[PDB]
Amino acid sequence: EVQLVQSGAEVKKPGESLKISCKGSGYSFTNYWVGWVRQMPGKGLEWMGFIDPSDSYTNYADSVKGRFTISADKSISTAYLQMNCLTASDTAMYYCARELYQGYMDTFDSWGQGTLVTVSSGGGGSDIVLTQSPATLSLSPGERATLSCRASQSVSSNYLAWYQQKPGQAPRLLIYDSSSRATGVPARFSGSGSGTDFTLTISSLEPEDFAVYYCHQYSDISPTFGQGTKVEIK
Amino acid sequence: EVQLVESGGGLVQPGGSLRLSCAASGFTFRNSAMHWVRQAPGKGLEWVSSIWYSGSNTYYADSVKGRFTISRDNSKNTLYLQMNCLTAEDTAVYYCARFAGGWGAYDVWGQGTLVTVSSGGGGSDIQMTQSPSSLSASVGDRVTITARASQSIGLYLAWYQQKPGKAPKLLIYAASSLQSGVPSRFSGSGSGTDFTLTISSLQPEDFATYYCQQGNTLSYTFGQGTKVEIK
Amino acid sequence: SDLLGFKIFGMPLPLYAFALITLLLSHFYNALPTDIVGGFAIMFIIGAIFGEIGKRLPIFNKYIGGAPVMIFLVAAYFVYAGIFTQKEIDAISNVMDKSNFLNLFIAVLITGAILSVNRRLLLKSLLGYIPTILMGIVGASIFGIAIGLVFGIPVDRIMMLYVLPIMGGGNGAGAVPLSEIYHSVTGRSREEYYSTAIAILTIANIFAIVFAAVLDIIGKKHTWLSGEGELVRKASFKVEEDEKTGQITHRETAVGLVLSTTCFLLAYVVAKKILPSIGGVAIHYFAWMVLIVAALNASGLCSPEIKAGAKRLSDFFSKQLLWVLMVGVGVCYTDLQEIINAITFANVVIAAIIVIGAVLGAAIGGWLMGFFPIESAITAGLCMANRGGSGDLEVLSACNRMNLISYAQISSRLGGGIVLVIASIVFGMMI
Amino acid sequence: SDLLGFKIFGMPLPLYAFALITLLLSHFYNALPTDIVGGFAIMFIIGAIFGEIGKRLPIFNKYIGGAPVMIFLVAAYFVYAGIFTQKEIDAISNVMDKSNFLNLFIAVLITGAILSVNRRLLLKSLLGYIPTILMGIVGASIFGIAIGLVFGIPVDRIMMLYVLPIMGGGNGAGAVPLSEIYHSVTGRSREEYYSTAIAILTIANIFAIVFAAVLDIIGKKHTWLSGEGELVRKASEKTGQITHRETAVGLVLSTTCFLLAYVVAKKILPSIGGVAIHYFAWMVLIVAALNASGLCSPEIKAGAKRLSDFFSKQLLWVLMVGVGVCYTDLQEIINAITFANVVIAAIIVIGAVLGAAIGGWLMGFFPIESAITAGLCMANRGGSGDLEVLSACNRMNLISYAQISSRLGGGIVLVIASIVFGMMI
Amino acid sequence: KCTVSHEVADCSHLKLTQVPDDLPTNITVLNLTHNQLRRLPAANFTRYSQLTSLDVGFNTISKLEPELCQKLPMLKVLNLQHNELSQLSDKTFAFCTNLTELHLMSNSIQKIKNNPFVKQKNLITLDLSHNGLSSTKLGTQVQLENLQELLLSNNKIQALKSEELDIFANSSLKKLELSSNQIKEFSPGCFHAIGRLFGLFLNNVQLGPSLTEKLCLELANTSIRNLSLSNSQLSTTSNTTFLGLKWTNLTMLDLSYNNLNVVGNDSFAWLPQLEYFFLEYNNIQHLFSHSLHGLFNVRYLNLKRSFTKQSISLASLPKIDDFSFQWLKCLEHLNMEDNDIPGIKSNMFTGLINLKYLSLSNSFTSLRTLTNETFVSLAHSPLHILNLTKNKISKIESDAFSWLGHLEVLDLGLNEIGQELTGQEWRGLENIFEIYLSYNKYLQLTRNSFALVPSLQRLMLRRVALKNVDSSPSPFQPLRNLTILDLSNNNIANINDDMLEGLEKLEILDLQHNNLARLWKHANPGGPIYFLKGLSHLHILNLESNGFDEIPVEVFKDLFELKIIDLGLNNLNTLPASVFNNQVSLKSLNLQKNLITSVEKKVFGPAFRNLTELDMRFNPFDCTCESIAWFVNWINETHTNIPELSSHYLCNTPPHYHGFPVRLF
Ligand SMILES: *[C@@H]1O[C@H](CO)[C@@H](O[C@@H]2O[C@H](CO)[C@@H](O)[C@H](O)[C@H]2NC(C)=O)[C@H](O)[C@H]1NC(C)=O
Ligand SMILES: *[C@@H]1O[C@H](CO)[C@@H](O)[C@H](O)[C@H]1NC(C)=O
Ligand SMILES: *[C@@H]1O[C@H](CO)[C@@H](O)[C@H](O)[C@H]1NC(C)=O
Repeated sequence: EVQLVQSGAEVKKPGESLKISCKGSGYSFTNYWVGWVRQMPGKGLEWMGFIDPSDSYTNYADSVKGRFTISADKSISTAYLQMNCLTASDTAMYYCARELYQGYMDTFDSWGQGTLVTVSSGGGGSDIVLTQSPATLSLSPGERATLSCRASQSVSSNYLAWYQQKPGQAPRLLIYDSSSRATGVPARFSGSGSGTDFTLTISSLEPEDFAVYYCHQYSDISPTFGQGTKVEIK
Repeated sequence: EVQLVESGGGLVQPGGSLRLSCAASGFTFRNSAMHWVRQAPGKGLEWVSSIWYSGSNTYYADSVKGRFTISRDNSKNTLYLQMNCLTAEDTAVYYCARFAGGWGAYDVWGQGTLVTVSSGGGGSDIQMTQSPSSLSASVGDRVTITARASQSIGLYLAWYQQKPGKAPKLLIYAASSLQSGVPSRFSGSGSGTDFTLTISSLQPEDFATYYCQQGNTLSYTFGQGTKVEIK
Repeated sequence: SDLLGFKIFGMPLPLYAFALITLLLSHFYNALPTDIVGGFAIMFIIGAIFGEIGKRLPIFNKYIGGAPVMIFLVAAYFVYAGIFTQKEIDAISNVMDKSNFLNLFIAVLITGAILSVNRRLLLKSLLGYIPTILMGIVGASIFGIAIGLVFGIPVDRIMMLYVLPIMGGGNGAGAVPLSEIYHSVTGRSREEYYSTAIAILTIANIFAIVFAAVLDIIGKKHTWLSGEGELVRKASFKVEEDEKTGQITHRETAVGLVLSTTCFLLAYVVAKKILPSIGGVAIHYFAWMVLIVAALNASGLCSPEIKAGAKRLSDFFSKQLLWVLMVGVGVCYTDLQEIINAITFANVVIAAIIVIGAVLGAAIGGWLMGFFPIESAITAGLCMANRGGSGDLEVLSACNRMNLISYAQISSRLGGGIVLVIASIVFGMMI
Repeated sequence: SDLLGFKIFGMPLPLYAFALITLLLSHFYNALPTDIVGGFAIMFIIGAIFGEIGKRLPIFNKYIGGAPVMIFLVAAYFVYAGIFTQKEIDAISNVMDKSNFLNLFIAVLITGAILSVNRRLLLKSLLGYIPTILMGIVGASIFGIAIGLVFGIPVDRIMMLYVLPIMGGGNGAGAVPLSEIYHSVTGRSREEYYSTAIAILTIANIFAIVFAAVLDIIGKKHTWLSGEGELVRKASEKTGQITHRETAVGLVLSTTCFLLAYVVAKKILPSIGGVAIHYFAWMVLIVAALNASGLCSPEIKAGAKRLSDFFSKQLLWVLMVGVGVCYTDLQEIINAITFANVVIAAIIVIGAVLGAAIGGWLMGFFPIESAITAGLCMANRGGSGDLEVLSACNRMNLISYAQISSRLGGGIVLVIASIVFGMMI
Repeated sequence: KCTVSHEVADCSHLKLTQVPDDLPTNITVLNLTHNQLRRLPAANFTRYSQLTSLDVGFNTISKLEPELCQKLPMLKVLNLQHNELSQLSDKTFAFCTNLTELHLMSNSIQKIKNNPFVKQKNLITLDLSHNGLSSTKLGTQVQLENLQELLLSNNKIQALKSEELDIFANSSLKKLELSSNQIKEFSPGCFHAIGRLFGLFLNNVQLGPSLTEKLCLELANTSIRNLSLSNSQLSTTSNTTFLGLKWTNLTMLDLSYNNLNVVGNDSFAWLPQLEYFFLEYNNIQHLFSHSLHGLFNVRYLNLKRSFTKQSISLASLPKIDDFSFQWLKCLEHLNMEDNDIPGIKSNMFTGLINLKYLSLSNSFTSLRTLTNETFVSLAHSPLHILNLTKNKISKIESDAFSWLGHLEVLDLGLNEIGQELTGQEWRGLENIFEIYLSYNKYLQLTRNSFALVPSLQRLMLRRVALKNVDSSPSPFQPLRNLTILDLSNNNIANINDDMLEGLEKLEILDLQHNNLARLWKHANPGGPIYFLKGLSHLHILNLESNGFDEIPVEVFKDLFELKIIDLGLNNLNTLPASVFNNQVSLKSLNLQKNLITSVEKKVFGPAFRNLTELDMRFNPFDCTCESIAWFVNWINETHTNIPELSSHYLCNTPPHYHGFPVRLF
């Protein structure tokens, strides 16, 4: 005859608040503890904690503490579970269960219906993707490099740039437009290409030219770097 | 010369907030668009957010949308980035840069600061491993499942049955081998480390997945799944 | 019909309508090249519209300053209220900090100003006239500091922001270079200096005109203290001026650019490498420019035609391209709050004391060296504390004296650089 | 004269030595500001001496352009051997490319040239101009295939590697788009093509300069050929005093029109069709329309002309230094030189010259004045090539037609290439 | 196949048919179990012939050599179990008179000889079982005077005859047993004829009330002291059952597993003195008030599982009238485990005086709450130990233990208790030492909780779910002589500093499986919580499995006497330097399954001075010379015991040394 009823399922994007209510009737509700169990999709069960409605004493598992709270109100015969930072990978089925508890020889659990919470990341994409090509190029002092970069769509008005980053340092600008040069750069670097294909050549390598180079585009409101290719000596 | 120096925090818990600041000295900080750029260890660069002068327009990368706030204060030549409810996988070095439009993309860079997210380990966790991961049989067959515990738990064990769609909602043994009133033809036994569940003869309804928990510590620990009796 | 025929920047109204619709279209579609060609268009249009309003106003034009002051106020207000798109702010700052148009402008003005003075006048002036100017500056400085101690203002503030900007050449050449030197030597912000100097300069301009008439009345009441519009006494002049050719082809104007840039290069090299610090102090390269150009005039290498060549070029920059420069000055320098915060009774009375101190110093210095005192004040302390060459036709017209225009020109043009050198020295010495 | 009365750029020698000393000091101490004010001095001072030398050589004054050519070659040679320091190159680049002084120069010349023409004769002379360049293209192609057959090179390779890049607009337009079309259609490698084209076109540009220099004396020998002025055979209000203000208004117009053209060609009407319009083609039409509107007084029209002359006669030698330093890499010319390339690239241009001259004579234009404008301004390298070519033959009044022949011809050439890549293979 | 020599000879499971002959002579003990022998090689044994012990097990021998006994006269004990011989002559035992013990198990000896045992007199114990016989005859005349123990289990004797037992008249059997031997009739006077029989053991023999009463008559005026009888189907008794037994002096009895049903009044009135009495595994439904009248001298009574199982359908309700115990005036030990008594009446234990120990584990089917007078009947006896586990008690009222004055041990664990300790529930206690409360539901602690029991010495609270434990005045404060405290498994969250203050006699503490990781973390507001100070006597400390990851150095400042400390199952990685300095005498350590990577001598400086045992079995070691060198060198050069050193100690951090035994550098 004992019953447990929970609120209906729902879906929220990464957000800061959610409340699930567990309502039960058919017994005193002031003499039995209430516990919470979570089951991830196609996985085993997990325990979080329990509360005593009589005087609101609460005990938690170590993991869930600091991001969840449990409270209940006698007058309505209800218990509440609250999430303070909803996030990804927290999508799972949630249960509330009454527990007929003593030391030994009893019925340790008697469950309820269950609620579903889904945390959708939200639509994204719509971003020009950049792909480097000669990853981990290996050369000897005295020869050319000829890196490459290729884009998903047509970058408008030739908005592209190349940097280098020696280890443990901030990057440095080399070719701010598709063809121009920064002030300090020497006269061997040069880039070209337009549309969806681009290049970058080094005429004659030097001992101080060994680092990782990137590929940066800034046409729209959504900048997007590429991965880096590495230039080291055999 | 032109210099941008930034300073902030590190080693935050998986839930919390933080604030970063950077100062500019060598140029006209006002009248310049500014950007935040981060780099995870051993990874490529990634954009974060940007702001005009006067804070007129603000845009965020999709990944950090809704949890980050950017603002500036001209009179002190200072730029802030506000992070709320930080989570994991945001550990990276963070840079502040100046965007100069057509005449140079990213001319001036900072040094960078490091932020890491905490990740502790579980405490009281007596581990329990079920034995047969899956079992398929026919009507009128006798089956046997096994449960093994890390340390000795004396006579404090129980089994549950979960239908494919509904809640488990069915304990079957109060203590080791004591039925909960309703079901029949079930049996169990064992003591100390190992325990055993056996069914005399299957029935059409007894096709689900089972479970086992322990009760020797107030931090209860359920079993890692259990044999899925099928067919 | 004022609707058709009224001229804006030398253009009929319908033409300017076409010139403005282009700017509006560019603002709407957000398309703008960021370089010289993109910058000049949107500076020319805005300056042209907002200078005419300023000039054609009853009380503003004659007293406050008129066309230039309005432009750099309106542009600063546009920046403050956030009207400009980001691309326009970039396109305006680019031609002012990366292409470095400001240095070219300042160099051309300095060269054109100093290279035009006649050689004989310059040589003769080193004996009798320059010392009066120096004594005037000295006399004004002590009055300024004395009145400053009354109001509780420290010395390094009075000597650096109050007495130097007054005795310059206005904001065109004499208030921007001062700010550049102040930012270079000391190293703090430059918005503050320009913002708080422009107000005091414009305030003192008024008291100059006011005191002109008072000096005239005093010269009427008493007799020996005055001359009859004659600077020197007991002297005779027999010099016959040489004649320029009278035709100035474009070639001479082009020659004007070559000299202007070259002197800048030489000054930059010498200041950075050869003589970084003659004493404990270090000299900014603008002072070296002034000295080098003066020496070039003294040597006499330049022909009489080329001298007049650089004067025509300096009048093309200072009459037409000024309204372009003021927009950039407003965007990159002005801080609107400082101007408001700097208007008070104390700032008025201090500026009114400094001018009288200058007049007294110049008058007492003139009498030691021949000239009549009362006409050695108008041309040494009043004609010098002005908005440069704009107010010289005003001060002299306030009195009934026009024969001293040559001396007024010498004062403004040549003292425009003396104060620059003194400023470098003082900025180095004090801090 | 006298050894002290000789004038260099209108300056006496004792004064010029003063600037030479400054230049040498700046070079040796290695101190230089990297912006406009430190870039004009270098270019002025070098150009003055090397343009005064180039007008006094015995054989180099008549057959080849005296001042404008020698400076152009000498600057490139200097950058080749590394005589220039890093900072001097970095400042010349700042003056010439980043701040785009070249665009300002071109805009000023165009504005000064169009406004001064009578409104009635604009389109009548233009309607016949277009078929001339089409005739020139065929004239070039015939000689190209003939010389390729003589050398035995297959015709497809000739039309894909030699003729089209030579006839193209230039590096900015006519080098990259050809690479894109070729790679997209034939699916072969892209980077290799852009390497050979960028050398073939410069090799053709040099010969274009020299041939354009020869035509002047050729026309001098036979008077009935050259018109020395307007290229139309059939053609063969007063202004008050002009003060400074009408000179500055002419500079305001030249930078408003360019902005309008840029806005139109970037956002409003990008392409009529397969033709993509460069933002100088619009400017000519916009200024022509402005002239037809009659909005401008007769004094403004005369004022713009004087500014045009000032830019065209004093600040010319300044430009050549930058053009040589930035837009000419002698390294690739040396590395990619060979006998066959020189022969074929010297035959193609003369073929184009003959074709364009004949086509011009069919429709009554002056032959010499029509071969310079169409066929030579077509073969060279874009705007810079146009400036060098027109300066060598001392005809700067025709800058209006050169931009037409360059930009519109480039668009037509891209269309032709799009057809022919598929058609021949 | 060699035999080890340790002054004894072991030959087991060698399945060899012939005795080894290479055994050293001077040994005196041989073991020949799990082996097969055919005949006696007197020669091989004569080589030694000094053995005083000799056992052959699971060996089948058809016959025995008479000559080996003179060959080996030094033998004292012999075991013959599962031996095939079933008819032996005295001829073999002609020279075997020097034995003292002889075992003859599983021999199926159908019949005995005439005088096979007349020759020997020096043996003491002779057991014969698993044999088929029907008579007690073993010798023609009286002999074997020096035997005390005789065993005749698993045989088929039918009726006792006096003429059968006449041989042992000169001797007196200490204890005879005839279990598993179905017997029906007794000849009169048989027990008197044989002689004094102190101990008689009969088990698993069907007698019944009628035949047993006959047996009681036969035993009158006999020298018996220990009568054991079990599995005899003794359902019920009358007074006449033991009437004839009143003419002797017994001291012990046994009625286990007889399935007794009902006892009449005064049934045991014939036994004045009976020191011990077992009564278990029988089914009694009702006890009469005078059924236990007559038992004056009783010291030890057992009633484990000696009542009817409750059945609601049966409504059996095993019931005891009060005042039924008022006759046991000398009882010191009572037991009532595993019964179904409904409850405690008001006069159940009226009369007991010398009671000292009472166990009531799992005794009552329903005892929900304890009242003011629930133990009033026990006012007048010095009860020392009480046992109340497994009784599903639910709540205790105040003033419940006022009657028990001298009590000093109380066990309440393993029950169903949830309430708030007002402190008045310990009112009457005066000398209690230990209290067990583990395995219950929950308790609520207050300041005025244990103030009434300042003499306590032990307190077990294991898995109890304490509430309100962090009050400002420590609820443990009034106790001062406490030595042992346990708080394991409670999953406690927070603790105040002063919870242990004013305690100096604490010897053992235990806090495993609680959640205390947060407090010691430095980032905690208020700094680390130091709950360990002033403890100048600690010997054993346990903190296993709490989730620790950081240890402030100032925790073990006062631990001058630590001997054993455990920190396993935690998440320790890098403990700070110079933390164990004050530990003068440490003899053990435990850090298994932590996250330690590298070992340095600065932290383990004084720790490794002299250890008896160490355990660091599982860790992700970085076996590279920078730090592991000290450990590898120290291990080779030290004698501290490290079990499973070779196998479990492994490293994986150096990719090349991934899964490599760190033992070999
Ligand atoms: C046997 O023991 C019973 C145990 O109750 C005793 O019973 C009492 O004795 C009186 C004697 O007259 C009986 O009438 C009643 O059955 C009992 N009385 C009370 C007040 O309970 C008695 O010792 C024996 N039984 C009988 C029937 O005498
Ligand atoms: C006890 O009973 C035994 C029975 O044999 C008897 O010998 C003995 O004398 C009795 N003792 C007393 C003190 O009556
Ligand atoms: C004890 O047994 C006798 C018979 O020996 C009987 O007469 C008497 O009533 C019994 N006493 C009881 C049952 O109290």
